[PDB]
Amino acid sequence: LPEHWTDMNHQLFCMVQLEPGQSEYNTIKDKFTRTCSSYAIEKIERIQNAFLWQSYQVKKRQMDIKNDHKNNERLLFHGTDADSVPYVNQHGFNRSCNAVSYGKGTYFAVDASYSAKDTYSKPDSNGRKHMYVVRVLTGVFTKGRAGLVTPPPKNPHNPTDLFDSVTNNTRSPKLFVVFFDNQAYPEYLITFTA
Amino acid sequence: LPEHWTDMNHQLFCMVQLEPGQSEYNTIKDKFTRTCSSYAIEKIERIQNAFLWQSYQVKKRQMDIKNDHKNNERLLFHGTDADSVPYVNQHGFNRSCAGKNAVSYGKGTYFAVDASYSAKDTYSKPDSNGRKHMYVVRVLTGVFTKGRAGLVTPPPKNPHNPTDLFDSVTNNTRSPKLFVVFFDNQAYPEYLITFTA
Ligand SMILES: O=c1[nH]c2sccc2c2cc(OCc3ccccc3)ccc12
Repeated sequence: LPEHWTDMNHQLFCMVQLEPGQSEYNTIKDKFTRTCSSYAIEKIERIQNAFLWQSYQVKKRQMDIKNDHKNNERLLFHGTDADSVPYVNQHGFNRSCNAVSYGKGTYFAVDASYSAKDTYSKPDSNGRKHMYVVRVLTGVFTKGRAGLVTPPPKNPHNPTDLFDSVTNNTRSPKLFVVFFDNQAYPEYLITFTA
Repeated sequence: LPEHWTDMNHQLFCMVQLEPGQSEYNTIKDKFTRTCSSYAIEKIERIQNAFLWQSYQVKKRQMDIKNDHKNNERLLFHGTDADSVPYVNQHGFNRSCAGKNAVSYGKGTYFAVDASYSAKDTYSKPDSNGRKHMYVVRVLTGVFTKGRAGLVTPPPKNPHNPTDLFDSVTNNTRSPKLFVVFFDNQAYPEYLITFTA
């Protein structure tokens, strides 16, 4: 379990509210304010989910072997409604749970501004919006299309050797879709208002 | 990786043909023939998939920690069409690819207690050469309840704690004959049985 996690008194799940003005809070706030400087941040929480982390780190080590090194990880955004936050904190992102034009997977945005749309980060009865900062194993990617249930093969002659993720645009991606459970770790939860 | 496996010389995947007369072949043949005595086995292959094994064993250790000294794993059957065998061997069981079962207890991957269920042509579709295909699968059934057709995840154990889930669902808790799982890496395809009429 990572150094920068704080002690969990022998528990396997906790949400840790970050201290404003310290290096970690500042780093996550800056990633958000790059595109959402007009929004008000109420708090940022570190998600310490030992089991999700374990499963994710196994998939990362596999993808690092499969892709023969390569930086396979990106930090992306995911807006969610308040009613889904408890499920995501405990279980992560589930493709079985908006437009799915690039495939039937879980969608992650490059820009917080995209995830900040009310269609994704639905304001709750108090006006509070929720967005995750997510470690995503995007790996080697290709353009997606409607109706994919997995990424396409890297070569149709070997139909089981797949891309890791798909995107809207390979040259200048703004969203990524992953189709498997172990490929996204929700690292921080931002609670904010318009 | 398990010490019983063949040396794969740094490779991540192999199918190993078992020999009749070995305990390993004979136990699977007996488990199959208990309910499929009218069919004949062509061959039994051990599936050695390092990455699927690693991810499955992590989920088993997690369920063993979470559950109270429960036997979380059952050895179950899953009938497949020939076209799906290469994908399952490499990538396991994807709920997003699953057919609607004739009796639905949820939108997940189905596994049978009895080989006779998986041996139905609806599940183990005979290929162009009359070969039928069935996996023998380690499944993390964990703590289970009777399923229902609307489910896309297992139900909560307690309605006032919606995130604390059953591990799987079944058709009948007192006499389970099928299990449904809703997550990746909850089922490891261990053997492939090729068989004919
Ligand atoms: O942050 C997100 N949260 C959620 S919750 C349910 C969906 C999303 C989501 C979807 C996103 O792309 C969708 C799309 C598809 C085709 C063309 C343009 C856009 C992008 C981001 C999100």
